[PDB]
Amino acid sequence: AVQQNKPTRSKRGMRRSHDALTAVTSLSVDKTSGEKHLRHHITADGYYRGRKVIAK
Amino acid sequence: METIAKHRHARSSAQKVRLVADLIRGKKVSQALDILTYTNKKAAVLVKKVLESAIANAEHNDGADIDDLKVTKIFVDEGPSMKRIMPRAKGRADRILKRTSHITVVVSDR
Amino acid sequence: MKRTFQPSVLKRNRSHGFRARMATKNGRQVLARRRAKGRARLTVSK
Amino acid sequence: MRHRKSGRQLNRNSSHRQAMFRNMAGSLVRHEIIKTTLPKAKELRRVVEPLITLAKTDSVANRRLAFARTRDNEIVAKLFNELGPRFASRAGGYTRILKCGFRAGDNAPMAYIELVDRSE
RNA sequence: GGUUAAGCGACUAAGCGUACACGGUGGAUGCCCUGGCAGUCAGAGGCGAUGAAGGACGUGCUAAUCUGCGAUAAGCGUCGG
RNA sequence: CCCGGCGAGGGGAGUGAAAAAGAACCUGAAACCGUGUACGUACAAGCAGUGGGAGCACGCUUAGGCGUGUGACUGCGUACC
RNA sequence: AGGACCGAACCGACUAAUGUCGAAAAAUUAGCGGAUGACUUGUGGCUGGGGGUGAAAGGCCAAUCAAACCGGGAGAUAGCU
RNA sequence: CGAAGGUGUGCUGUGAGGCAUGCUGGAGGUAUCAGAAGUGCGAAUGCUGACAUAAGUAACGAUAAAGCGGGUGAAAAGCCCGCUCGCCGGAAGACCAAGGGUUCCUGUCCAACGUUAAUCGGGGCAGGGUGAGUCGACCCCUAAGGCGAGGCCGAAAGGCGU
RNA sequence: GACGACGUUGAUAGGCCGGGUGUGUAAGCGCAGCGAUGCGUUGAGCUAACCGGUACUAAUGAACCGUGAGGCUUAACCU
Repeated sequence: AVQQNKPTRSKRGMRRSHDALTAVTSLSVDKTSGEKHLRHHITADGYYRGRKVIAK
Repeated sequence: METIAKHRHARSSAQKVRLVADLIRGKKVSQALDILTYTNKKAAVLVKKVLESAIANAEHNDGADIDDLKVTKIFVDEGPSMKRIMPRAKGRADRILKRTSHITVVVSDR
Repeated sequence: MKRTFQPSVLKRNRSHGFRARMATKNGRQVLARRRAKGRARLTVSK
Repeated sequence: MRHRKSGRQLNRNSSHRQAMFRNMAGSLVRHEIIKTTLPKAKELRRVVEPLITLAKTDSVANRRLAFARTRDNEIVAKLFNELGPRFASRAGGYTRILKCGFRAGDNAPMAYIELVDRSE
């Protein structure tokens, strides 16, 4: 539970070698509405494969 | 022509804003707005509210061009601390320091 | 737990009050040192 | 170790779990759409689809059966009285799940459950 | 010029190291004074029942606190500058 | 004036000798923290330096080669009080 | 009638758990001992450091007690780090 | 037409150091030779201020419990309403004394506080509200008990007491 | 985190019809009983994850990283 001899800022870096946020670059474009949602999701205006699905 | 926008004293820590403002290093703006609109975090609330304020400083003060407009440098740097006192058990306290951070967004056409 | 300061103003007044501490000569020196050490609140007042 | 089990626990005791899925399924058919998280959306489906299954072949006894499982006759009033000819032909599924997005409250995978036949 | 094999063989860098350029936090150094200590020189060497030292509560154009003052309350009269 | 939540914060403009003097305000070191460029680095172990040293990268002279950065690999080497 | 029995309140702390950088500088869940007495609680007083008080443990005297705490002797003294 | 200080740089001395100079800096510095000391720091589990590390780990404070729709709004698991669900009920209900002293309420705001966000709050800004011949005290009467005119007693204070 | 099965050229999941399984004579009517209840309907009814099928819903066109015949020298075979 304790540290006896403080690790350098070197090894503090290499522990942070894998924290990097996964990119969500894979956007989609609508079939018959042309707008952009996230893939397998709905827009801000209720479109999903060219349908007013939620009408909100 | 070059322009810079800064949010000073953003109420978080440096590694919390370093992680999403690592992806938008070396990007164009419209792919950066689209990688920050759908990153599910709090720093993506922070700097995406400021990264759009940087392109405002282009279209208004510097180069109105936004289509082919790059982001050159972005580096979140530390700020002050709100050193409150946290109570730990058995009578002893604990000097908490609520962290605070500064972010620059630098926008130009290299 | 039953912590030590279970307070009052009736215990407080007749012990550490003005006329209590400015009764005897050994009390009076405290009122004549809190003066000279320049304290605002002399002993207890509301 | 879960190997070939089913019915996710959703981090509540069984008594709490069953009583929520009542008052979501009561809430589901009254407003016809709900926003929930992804698993509750994914597992309100496995609970509600019995109801409109056991309400096409209308009987006297199945009224209490959708009252022993519901204890809400106003929801039972919408069943058997509109839902009958609404679902004669759908041999099977009645829910088109929609993946909406992300809860700005606490980063949940939000979603949308509906009955299929929608015109309002 | 092409072909099989044999030997040898960089640029890759998730991060990390070092030097420079860049700030970031930080508030040390130099500089500054109506702050304070030690004394020289005279003067005083007391205030107090024709109500003290030290306080409470009020007073203005005012919300507050400090200074002053006290139902005549940031002030009255009086003789001067 | 633009952007923002008619927030915070910030970029221009104007004052001013200067806003890398802006109310957290003269000067602003070090620890610590990042940005960029250059080099080394994923078969090598060990007080992390020193002696030697290829290549690469640069300021240059004067084109013969020094200076600075890094430093593969190698010889020794078990911190201070 | 009972310093009588059973058992809540109230009280006390027996056993185990948990906790023991605690939710707490002595607790929480499961039980346990009593429960009209030599009991329990509230409020207002009295006693005082070689002194109080004690169904006596050197226990208690503001989480500290084989002599409390504050200031003053006093910058004690230290052949000792 | 640039003092000290800071920050690099080329030179220089056997070392402690010195001298010249680029940038930053914006008003003070001090030769030669001598005089006096709060005169040179790595340690003392030294003091003080600041910043690392463990670590983005642990934990979020009782294992009474949520779920949905609507609205306000820039953004809503937590705020306001409605609809059910679940928990307390010799209490986790409602009044009072103690003790706290605006903590109650409307408008408004989210920097900070609330172990999170927050339009909400016992948070900040502003205003408002507490109305008694009978309720409690003050007031008339004593207990335990404290002072204590004369007095007794004691180096002095002061102790006991009518 | 990996490995595996599918993504409308679809049985990968949920639903659904049936079967299987488990519990036992559902409810509601009528009869017998002043009544509790017993009988008939009725080995009915209800049935988590099990097995066999059915696309009813959910598993989209893309977008994306990954490229553009693969260095030096010698030998042995192509001519």
